[PDB]
Amino acid sequence: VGWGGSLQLVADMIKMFFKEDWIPKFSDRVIFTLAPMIAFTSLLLAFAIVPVSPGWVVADLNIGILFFLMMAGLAVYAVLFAGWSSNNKYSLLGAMRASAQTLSYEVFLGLSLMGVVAQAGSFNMTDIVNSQAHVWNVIPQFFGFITFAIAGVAVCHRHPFDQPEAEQELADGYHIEYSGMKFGLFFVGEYIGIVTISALMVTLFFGGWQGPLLPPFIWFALKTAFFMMMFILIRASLPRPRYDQVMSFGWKICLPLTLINLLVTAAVIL
Amino acid sequence: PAWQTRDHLDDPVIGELRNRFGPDAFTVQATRTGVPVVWIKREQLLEVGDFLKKLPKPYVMLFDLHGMDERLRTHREGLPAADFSVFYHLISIDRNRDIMLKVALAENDLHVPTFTKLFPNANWYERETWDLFGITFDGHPNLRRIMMPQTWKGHPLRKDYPARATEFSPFELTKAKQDLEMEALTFKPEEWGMKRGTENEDFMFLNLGPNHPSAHGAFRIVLQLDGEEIVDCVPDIGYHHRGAEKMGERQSWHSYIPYTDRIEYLGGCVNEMPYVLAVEKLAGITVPDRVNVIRVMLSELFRINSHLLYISTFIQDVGAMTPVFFAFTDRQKIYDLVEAITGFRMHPAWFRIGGVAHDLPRGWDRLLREFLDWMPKRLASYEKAALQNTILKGRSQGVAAYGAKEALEWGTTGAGLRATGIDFDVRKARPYSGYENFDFEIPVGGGVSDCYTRVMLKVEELRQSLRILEQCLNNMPEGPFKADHPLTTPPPKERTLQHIETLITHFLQVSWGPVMPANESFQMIEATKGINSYYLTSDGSTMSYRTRVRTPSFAHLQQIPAAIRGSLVSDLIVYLGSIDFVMSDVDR
Amino acid sequence: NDMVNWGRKNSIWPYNFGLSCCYVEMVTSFTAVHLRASPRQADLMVVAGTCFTKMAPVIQRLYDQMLEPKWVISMGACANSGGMYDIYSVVQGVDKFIPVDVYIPGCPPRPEAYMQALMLLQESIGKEQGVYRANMQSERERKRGERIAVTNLRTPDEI
Amino acid sequence: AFAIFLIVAIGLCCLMLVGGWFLGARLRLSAKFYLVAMFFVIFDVEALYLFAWSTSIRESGWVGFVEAAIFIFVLLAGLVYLVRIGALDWTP
Ligand code: SF4
Repeated sequence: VGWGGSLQLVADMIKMFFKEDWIPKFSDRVIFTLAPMIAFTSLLLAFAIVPVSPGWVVADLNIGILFFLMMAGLAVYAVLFAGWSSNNKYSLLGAMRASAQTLSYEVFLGLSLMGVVAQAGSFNMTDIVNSQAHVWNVIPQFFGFITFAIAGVAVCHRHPFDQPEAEQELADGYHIEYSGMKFGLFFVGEYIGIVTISALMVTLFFGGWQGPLLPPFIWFALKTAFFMMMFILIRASLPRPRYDQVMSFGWKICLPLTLINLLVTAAVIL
Repeated sequence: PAWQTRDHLDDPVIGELRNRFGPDAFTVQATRTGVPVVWIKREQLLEVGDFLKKLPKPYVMLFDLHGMDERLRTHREGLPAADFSVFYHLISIDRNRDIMLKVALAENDLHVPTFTKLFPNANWYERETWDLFGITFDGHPNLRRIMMPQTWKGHPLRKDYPARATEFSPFELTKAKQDLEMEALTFKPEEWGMKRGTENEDFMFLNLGPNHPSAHGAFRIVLQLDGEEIVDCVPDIGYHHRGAEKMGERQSWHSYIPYTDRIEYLGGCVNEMPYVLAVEKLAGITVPDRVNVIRVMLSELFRINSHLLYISTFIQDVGAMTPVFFAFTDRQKIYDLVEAITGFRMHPAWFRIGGVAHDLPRGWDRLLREFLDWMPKRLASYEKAALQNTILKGRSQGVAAYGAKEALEWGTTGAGLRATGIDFDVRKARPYSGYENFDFEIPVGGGVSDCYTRVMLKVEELRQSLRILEQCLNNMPEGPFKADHPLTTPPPKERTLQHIETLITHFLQVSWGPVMPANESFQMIEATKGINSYYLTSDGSTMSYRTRVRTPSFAHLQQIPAAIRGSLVSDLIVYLGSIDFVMSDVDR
Repeated sequence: NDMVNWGRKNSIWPYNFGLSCCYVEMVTSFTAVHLRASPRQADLMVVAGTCFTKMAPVIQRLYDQMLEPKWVISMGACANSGGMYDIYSVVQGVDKFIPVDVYIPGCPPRPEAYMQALMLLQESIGKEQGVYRANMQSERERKRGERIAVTNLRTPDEI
Repeated sequence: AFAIFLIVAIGLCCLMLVGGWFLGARLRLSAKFYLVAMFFVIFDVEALYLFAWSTSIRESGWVGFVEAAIFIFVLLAGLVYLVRIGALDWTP
């Protein structure tokens, strides 16, 4: 039998290939094709800002954070052009409510990231990864860390659990009218999304490239693997939250939390 | 004996009806149903029913309404000359009595005034009578076919209609193309009931057919929407028709027993109990005590399993499903005991006419004792987990509530009717299968029937069932597992293997079938859902002449439109989950 | 290379069409093996339950919806044939109008039978409905010498 | 560089899509109430000032924290206003 956990995703990707494609009648064609890559290429190029090595850095640009926020904002268009391209009021309203909770829960990540980039004081990721040399930026900002976790798992990562189903009747999940390779494009997109959120968490909150007694790139890789396993553990443990409870614990609870977080870091930094 | 054929002419209701109407019109039949069967020409039906409805102790609930063919009965001593008949079984709860009324009809004038005005739950029953037979009920609001499709020609419960599919043409797809054209042209003519509202922007027609889980089968409930309100809900049932009633006519008394197991998938031996009791009532067999205690054990085990499934599904659909999935593991242990006794996890087919298939294996007591000592702590953990919870409790109060009158008119029995103040179980009012030698209580909801009261009552019934099961473990008597009577089918097998007369009895009983003399029996029990009954008529042959299975789920699914009118779709789905309806039971 | 064949053997997506009865054992199996299965995304349809004449067009539309590689498992005696219900209102098997690949007798089958259905269907999917000249071997014929060599069984008076 | 990686990504997208092709009116009460998203459209513009703020705070000092507290206090007053009027509540 297959001994590797990743081999299942490999077989899934192989399976999605070479599947006959049917044309949908009474549907738009340009957005039916373009909506997958707005979800895929966005988090693919979100991988372009990781400091995997000082000598093998994929991009030595001065700003990577703003690019990440630009991808976070862009991601909604995939669910929206998918909703309009569904051309079925059921699926359209399902993608409208999914994009609703998406835009609702995408607010927090920028303001939560302001704390760490303020105690870091720079946008070049070499400065952040060199800042966590002796003390990591996780001890004071517990609330910011959990807020960034919730925001990262809330962007169409299935934690809301309203993507393939709908609590409200008269409407249906928007993953029904896609049955070709686009469904595999969605899965691979959320896969690169979760691994990139984990990588950004380790290299921006914790200390990347430390190397206490072993080479630091495998130290980063193993820490990323442990946080991957913990993310999967809590994703599985996390039960489906109905739409209402998600709306209740959205703008009410974490906007004040991040605002007092900025107040605390600004008061203690000087 | 409790099986001898009585007329019940001395009964007070017969003398009150004799005083009011004097002589004539009434022919008091002699039967083994336990109730008084009276024939009343169709021109007096409504007067008699109205008088009975207002009598100083009234017959508040119409238990059953259906028809009989009656054309091929050679033994017809005392009955009026009939080519068709329609029977109406009524029940007085304050009298704990029943009455059966039979209207005779001729083949040219199959017409009787509709009875729905007095009891609304008869409406679908009369529609069913139009579908399966050809009696037209004048005054019916929407007299369309409720079981077969709308183009199905023929009335399948007539004896001139060939029963088996082999006599018709196979699925050659001649009709698949026409059904495809019909489904593609999905339009509403407004003939699906009154449909007073017009098809425009004001009213939206939505099939709303739940194919998601916990739906208890795929069905459609056409819904008229206005302001996201339930303007009118019309169920489209009959998808799961298995022809059990027609199947009962072409099977022997012994070989029908497997078909009983599939009226309710969760019932098992509960579904077998009324059939074997009715057949033994036709045979005039009094069973030993051990048969009674064994039957009580199997029926309380299956009732416990069904109640645990209802509790689990209720906590899962409107609440947190993480802890209660352990009840699935507990249900698995109940299965190892059933297949330890009967042989197979579901559909045991273990009850026989006069007894059971085998004796209990010698290690039954230790397993039952281990289940009885282990279970109470888990049951009290669920009791705290369900009585004390607040979120669904707060949500599940006053949600589509009804009272005693509302339950009575809609024929609703079971936890629904026990949730009101009427203390009425059939296991206490009409003891059967030796329940009268046990000490147990009937929980009651007070005066308000809702979903919380129903689940609390189901938990209390599970506790009473566990007390019955320990009393069965501690007071299981000794002796045979089969009655000693020539109509006990089959004979004890070790006697069959050695003795010639027992071998001959077994030969003719399993090959041609047992010959039951021509009479009519009727038994009702408390089932896993509501009250389930069997009305059997034999014409003296080795097969049933008429088998009627009254299932409460038909009434429970008929009841939804009266209460949900004025609610949201979410309340509809919650009610559908709450109500104890299974498609197999509704469509038999 | 046959990499595509490895792809199709390794992973399959099941569409659960269990009906009123016979689905509690299928759920028993599914909660051990596994909200992922979705309409218009699956290539495997496990038809279970009694295929009624009234709702058969629904099964034909769901059969049409799936992709080019179509597999069908009939489970239960009620779905392989008419089963015990040889009656006017039941069509005598789902194989009358859709092709079927694997047949799983029983009433209801066991969860282990569902497991063995996945094993025989990955075995069939791994030889390229194609016989490949290998499917003439039958479970009636393959384990025949296994079943005939059984002599003694436990007496039924014990637990 | 970044341009080479972008060319690689768009080439992979072209390769997968080309390979896939070769291989072969009235809503009434429904929807509406997107005003949470309008609240986001305005709040992202509010938080863009904090996005520009987060780069330089050590040289800002005490008046900076003071007027940032005033800013987020005004935002909090607006939020509790929207809550108490019933704008921010359960939504379809
Ligand atoms: S095979 Fe048995 S359990 Fe399954 S649907 Fe048929 S009768 Fe019911």
